[PDB]
Amino acid sequence: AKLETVTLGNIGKDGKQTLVLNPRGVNPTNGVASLSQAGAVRALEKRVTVSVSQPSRNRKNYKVQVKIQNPTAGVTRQAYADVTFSFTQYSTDEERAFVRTELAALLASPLLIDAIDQLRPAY
Amino acid sequence: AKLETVTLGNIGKDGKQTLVLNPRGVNPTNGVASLSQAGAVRALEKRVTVSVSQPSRNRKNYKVQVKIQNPTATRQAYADVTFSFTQYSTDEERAFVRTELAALLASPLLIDAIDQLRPAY
RNA sequence: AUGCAUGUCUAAGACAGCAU
Ligand SMILES: [Zn+2]
Ligand SMILES: [Zn+2]
Ligand SMILES: [Zn+2]
Ligand SMILES: [Zn+2]
Ligand SMILES: [Zn+2]
Ligand SMILES: [Zn+2]
Repeated sequence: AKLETVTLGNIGKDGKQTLVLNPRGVNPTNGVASLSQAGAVRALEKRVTVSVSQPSRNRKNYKVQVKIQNPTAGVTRQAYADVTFSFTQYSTDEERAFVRTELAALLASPLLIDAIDQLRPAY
Repeated sequence: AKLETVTLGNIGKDGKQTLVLNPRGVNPTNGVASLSQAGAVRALEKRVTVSVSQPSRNRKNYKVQVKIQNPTATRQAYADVTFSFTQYSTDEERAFVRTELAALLASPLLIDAIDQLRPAY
């Protein structure tokens, strides 16, 4: 579909934050869609990119790439999260939706809160 | 904390499935925590792995790596997730990326991209 | 040798690439 504004609600450690991501176009060369946070200093905008690659000479499976980049103003630091999905030509949408919704749920588990928010491995 | 059973509910396209992932030990060599579904064959079970890397002399950043592997009775579906944070990152910043990602994965854009393999234009 | 917020696959592994 057409690249539109994404509004992400009840996020943050608290679940009290909203993030409005405005469309910044689809690059015709590589198909990468770009969004970035409304309302901020260009170089400090929280950013998202998404791409979907078909099988080709270069590639046996479908590959979906999701990337987040969040700047903090200074020493300027960046936080990154990068997601790659891999799905064959014979996967079903039930299978792909399972992985998508699995990961979303995983990201709210005590196991992943400790690893990410607290940087604590399980033992 | 001690590697423990993870129960993920209200998942699948329908929002009506639940996955129960059981502890399969932390690797003494590399710190990698394994979990997996119950089942009769180790190769037809849905898997998750988690790892946290500390900064060393060699690398200046923290890194959290999650892998999902879901086989079907035979093709494999994968998700690979890397988080990369500086030593001066705060927990507010890391939790923001975490929960931002989870929400992103429920948006029309990612439903289109992942479920329907349909990019935006 | 190390590193990667690069990619590819039979995926905690292999391989291609970049950087140092
Ligand atoms: Zn279907
Ligand atoms: Zn992968
Ligand atoms: Zn990497
Ligand atoms: Zn890679
Ligand atoms: Zn690997
Ligand atoms: Zn190489």
